[PDB]
Amino acid sequence: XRXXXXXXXXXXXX
Amino acid sequence: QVCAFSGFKIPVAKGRKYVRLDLKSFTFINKKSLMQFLRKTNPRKVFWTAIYRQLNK
Amino acid sequence: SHRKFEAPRHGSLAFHPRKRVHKVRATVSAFPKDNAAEKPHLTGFLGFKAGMTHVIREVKRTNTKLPKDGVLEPVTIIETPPMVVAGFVGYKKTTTGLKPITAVFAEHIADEFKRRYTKKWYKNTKNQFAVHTEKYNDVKAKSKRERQIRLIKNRCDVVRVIAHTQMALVPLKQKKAEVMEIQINGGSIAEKVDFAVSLLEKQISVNSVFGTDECIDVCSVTKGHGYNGVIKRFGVRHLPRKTHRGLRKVACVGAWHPARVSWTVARAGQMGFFKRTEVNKKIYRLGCGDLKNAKTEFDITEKGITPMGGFPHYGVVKNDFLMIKGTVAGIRRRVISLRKACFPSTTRTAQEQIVLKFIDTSSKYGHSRFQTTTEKKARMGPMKKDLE
Amino acid sequence: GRQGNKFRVTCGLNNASTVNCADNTGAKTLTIISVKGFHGRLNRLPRAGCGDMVVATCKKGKPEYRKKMHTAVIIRQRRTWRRKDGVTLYFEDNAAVIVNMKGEMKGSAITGPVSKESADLWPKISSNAPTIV
RNA sequence: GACCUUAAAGGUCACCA
RNA sequence: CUGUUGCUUAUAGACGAUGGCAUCAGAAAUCGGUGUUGUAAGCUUUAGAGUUUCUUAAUCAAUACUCUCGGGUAUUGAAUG
RNA sequence: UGUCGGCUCUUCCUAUCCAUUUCAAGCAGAAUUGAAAAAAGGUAUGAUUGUUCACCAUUUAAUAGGGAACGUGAGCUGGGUUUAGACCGUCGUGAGACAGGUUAGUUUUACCCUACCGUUUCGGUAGAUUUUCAAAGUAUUUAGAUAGUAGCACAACUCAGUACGAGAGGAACCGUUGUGUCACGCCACUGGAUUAUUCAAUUAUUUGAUCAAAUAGUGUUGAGAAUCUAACACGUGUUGAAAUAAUGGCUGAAAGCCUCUCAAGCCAGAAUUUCGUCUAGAUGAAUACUUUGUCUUUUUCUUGUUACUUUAGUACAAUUGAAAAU
RNA sequence: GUCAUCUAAUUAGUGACGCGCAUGAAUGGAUCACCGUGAUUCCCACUGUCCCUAUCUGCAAUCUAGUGAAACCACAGUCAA
RNA sequence: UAAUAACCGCAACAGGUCUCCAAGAAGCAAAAUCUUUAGUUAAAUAGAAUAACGCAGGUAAGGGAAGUCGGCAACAUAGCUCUGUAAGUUAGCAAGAAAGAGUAGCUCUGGUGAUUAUCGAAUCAGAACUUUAAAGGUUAGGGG
Repeated sequence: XRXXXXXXXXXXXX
Repeated sequence: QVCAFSGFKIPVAKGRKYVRLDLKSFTFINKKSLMQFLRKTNPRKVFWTAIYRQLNK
Repeated sequence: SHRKFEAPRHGSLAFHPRKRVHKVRATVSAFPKDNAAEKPHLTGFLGFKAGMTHVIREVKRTNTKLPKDGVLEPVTIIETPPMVVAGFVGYKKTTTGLKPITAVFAEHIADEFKRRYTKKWYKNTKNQFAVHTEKYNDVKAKSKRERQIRLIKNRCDVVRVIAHTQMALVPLKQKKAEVMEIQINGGSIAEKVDFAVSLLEKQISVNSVFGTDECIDVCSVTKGHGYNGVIKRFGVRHLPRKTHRGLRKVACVGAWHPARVSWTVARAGQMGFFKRTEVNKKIYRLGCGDLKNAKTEFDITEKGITPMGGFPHYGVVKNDFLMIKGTVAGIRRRVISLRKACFPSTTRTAQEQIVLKFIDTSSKYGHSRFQTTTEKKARMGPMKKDLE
Repeated sequence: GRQGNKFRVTCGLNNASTVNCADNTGAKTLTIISVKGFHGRLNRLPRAGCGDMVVATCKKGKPEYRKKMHTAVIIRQRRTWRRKDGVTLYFEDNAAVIVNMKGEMKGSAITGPVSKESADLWPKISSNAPTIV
């Protein structure tokens, strides 16, 4: 059922 | 009252009484004297005690 | 849902908001209810807290299990040098409360009183009450004074005397006086003004205001502490050790849908410099005249009230003083506004006679052993210095 | 069975505190469960001082006393407590004697000193005490 | 409760949250 | 008049504020009182269990006696001058 | 729109468990049972379970029931449930399924607005002219519309082995003395922290040795003042008047009698309400000094304010406005 | 689940019983000595986990000189019904 | 240069990257701690005040898991010598089981050899005396 979480990264390549 | 270790005159409303299981009760003037008593230190070998100053001179 | 288990709320809602006062002196919010069937008398005074010590008092209450050799109790010392009465003011009862009608001042005013009306004395011209004093004996100005006296006798209900301390008699570095209005309770307004007029320029000693074994009310500003958290300010339960972001705070600051934080929640803020009134405090010794010492009827050695090494952070008490049972609000050097009890206590302990057996005067630093320095030298004997 | 009132004696004995049994009833140690007359509060543990009748279980003793719930009275305690006449006093160990509701001690003798506060509260304890301190 | 079977009785299903 | 500023200011204080003094101001030593610890460094007690070199002279020696109720610290948020 | 429970904390409901006041009983006393006023104050500690729930052991005056997005995760926890690893049982040929069980499994951001808590800065209330007066500025002494509100409960002595009752048993009012909790404080005495690295001792290393230190991020140990503080020390909240609710009554009609009143008029009666008392507090008032005395606007100096300076304009003493009560 | 035992108190643990929804023999059955950063229960010792919080230090946070971003943003920002 | 600034991670990134040489103290030890030769005092800025709430390191009266899903976290044991050591067992183990005692400083005594009277090694055992009664500065098992 309802789960929960998150994360990521990269933020382009300026 | 008179301190058990130092032998000083205990001022009124000052000091703590200690009671042992052998029916003997002592009263001390401060935690400095009480700690020495529980470490089995002889007041005769403690320079500032009133016991020591009576024994010598 | 309901809270699982019930417990009293932490903190009193009677002292909200917790705002710190602005002036060191605390003004009494009330005076004992006037009775017109007695001679005029003052109903208050003002003294400086000197410190605290302990006494052994003989129990005089009967039907009690207290020891017959005495009970160890604390006593607060309040040095109270005589005041100088420098005027009086009449109050009239209107439909919006008391309203001061006129104020009549004396011919000669001390510079301690004048310092209250400036904020930089060393740069001021110090011309306070100059026109009042210079034209005091003029025929025109004298006539105005008589009208003020007669106006009060006609259209006034409450008469108070403006009395100020003499700061030259205390070890405080402050030179500006402390002014307090002491209401006159007693006969009609005719004889109240006559009593007030008689007291102009004179000195009122604390023995004339308070009796012996009399319970009084004390108003003073407590000891400041600054910004303090929820645990110290209110006394909430410290959170478990596992808690993220901290332990010493309130976990829940309100439910979802009052949609706002209530005033009743415990929030971090200022604790300290508040005004508090404590009632029914007994006078143990009226340190005036013969009882200015620390000797008792049982302990006959002569000694002053000041412990060895002076009162900590205060100094030496050499004026009249009061011995109040227990604690009063404020640290040493604080200004305490004494007052006759608004509701006279009628308990058996209130009317109990006080008979002191021993007043402690040992040094309030460390674990002292001696009462006076003369008996310290006698016990210790000559030392390396003094004998050489 | 207690006689009269008791002054303030700071309670140094908690729930689950193990005391000694000064009686001669074959029970060695008792652990306090709850204190008679204790007025409850949230998250507070029951507290007992000298002269306080407690409800305790014997975890060490002869079989007719072990693994059972009895009633005892604290006669001495290691916690420092102050008398009304400015006397500060404390003992060497926490001890208790088994009494019933009516206040009569189950045993016949008490070993070691007995505090005044517990001696005055219970007249039966004071009679069988060697010394009252 | 639903489906099936016997001369009331059984048998299988009754799940994702 | 009021504010800034000074007392590396307090009975106050996150910063503002609040409270006190500002030339009879302030600050600092020093001295006395008052506390804390436990008897300083130098030399002397056959001190001292024993050892060595002598040939009863010394030397080394944990610890320990007298000078020593000594010495040291003490507002920094202690009290006097 | 972060989905259970617990922890923390505040508030609200009464269909009230205790304390207060009353009525009724098949209420002799004690213990009880039914009901009314009343929600201001209290309502606990543990074993087992993730549990809500439940069941036991205690204690208490009582250990009542509920709401607030099934209160409350940028408040916590992650025990359970609810991904991905693994095991067992049953089912399925198989991949795999299981309100079947077991075990391991990342809990992010407030520095924005408001709310709440504290804390500053600037602004400021219109109708008096007895120069003994009036107004503005600075400062003190006061004032109090409003808002909050605090003290509760128990035990012991005496009443008293008395009232009552055949007996068994078995009270209460006044009074006295304590305890617990809550609130406000406080540093004298008792206790705790202690980088005054205070005093002393001492392990390792380095100053040739002694002295005196340093280094081991506070080497460590004993004592340890000050300051802070106690659930660990100790003080105050035993406090006064009036009106009340449920209820019991007085006089008394309606209704010649009766009736406490779904009539007029009164009295007694609560942990109740309001004064009194405590805390914060608006417009205010008095006094001291500096001024001004028909008046402001716009510039302008000052950290800021008032007085003040200059050019002009404006007004110039004289008939207004009171019965009260019903 | 029922009986014992552990506790003052045991939906927990252990020892037994067994018509066992739906155990069971290389889908291995029963048995455990040593071993295990494996799962579970109970004792001793110790303790701020707790009664119930107090206090000490360094680095921040606070204020200032220099320097100086980001998430987010319809407009915005007091309540009751 | 070969890396807390020259290499790879967007960079002067607390991450990562193969080797050679190697002093004293103390100790079983290339352990922790301090120092010599060499290197450096700068390595994303500081000053004042010493509030709350924090991160890191601590202590605490009396009680001792009553807290909690759960002794999580922390406390506690800790070296060496001697005495002693159970059930169970694959007979190898368990076992450092568990449990108890000793340990400092100073002044001495004795054992263990080489060479043929002189010379040399740290190791063990024992005895008087003294004190603040001794592994514990650092390192260093909780047990059933």
